Amino acid sequence: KQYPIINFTTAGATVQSYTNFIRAVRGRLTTGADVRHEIPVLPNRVGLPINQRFILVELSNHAELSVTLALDVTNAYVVGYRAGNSAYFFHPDNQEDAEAITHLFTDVQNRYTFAFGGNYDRLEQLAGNLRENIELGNGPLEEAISALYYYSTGGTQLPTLARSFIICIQMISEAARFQYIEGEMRTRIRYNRRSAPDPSVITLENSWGRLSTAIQESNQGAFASPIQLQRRNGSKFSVYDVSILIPIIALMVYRCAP
Ligand SMILES: O=C(O)c1cc2c(s1)-c1ccc(F)cc1CC2
Repeated sequence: KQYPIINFTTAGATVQSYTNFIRAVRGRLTTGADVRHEIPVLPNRVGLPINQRFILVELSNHAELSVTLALDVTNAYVVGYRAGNSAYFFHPDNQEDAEAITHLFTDVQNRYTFAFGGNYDRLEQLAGNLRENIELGNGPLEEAISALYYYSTGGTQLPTLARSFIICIQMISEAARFQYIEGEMRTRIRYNRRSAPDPSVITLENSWGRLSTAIQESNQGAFASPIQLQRRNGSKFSVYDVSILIPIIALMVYRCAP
């Protein structure tokens, strides 16, 4: 009667508690995943029954405010959230996705669909800040949780809401998709620091869809054409094969193989 729920709190969070959380998120994302090959592939969108389509991530903080993000199991992305008696959804791209989200938070009194999508380019415009200048860490996540909650009371303006989504999406969705990004967050929690993501993180995020294609279309693990990534100092290199990415990318959006 309800989708799977994973709980996390910034209150007293540790390296261990955040590692447990991301491991549980990946576990729920991959109940229907294809795990026969080198890297897990998320369930195919087409033909996926609506009762397997979403998972819920319930966040709380030191103020004991709580919000619940809905994640699409087909791409691990945040499609909307619930705060109190209100639910808020990004603009869906097509009618089928708009129908699927009517199955979320079906008890709330107030449902709203934003005019805008939840992709980074749009959220950065709304926030007035690029990912490069938005700090990540337990502190930022705590503030993001309160901002998301108080959106429902009128206490949060849209630019701060957008910045809060950018923080949640990176620390949950992208940490679930990439062991590399989970490790970046782990280091921030470990040393109690808040800091913006370096170019290696931003380029991996921008590349997740392209990597998913390059990998699932590989022949004997070899890419058809290289894809370029960045080091933490911004220098660029190419990857040509699946194996080197096994430790880096934990989940892939389904893609067709010829
Ligand atoms: O800062 C550094 O020295 C490095 C940053 C990255 C490295 S190395 C890497 C190597 C091979 C891959 F398939 C993927 C990545 C992710 C980004």
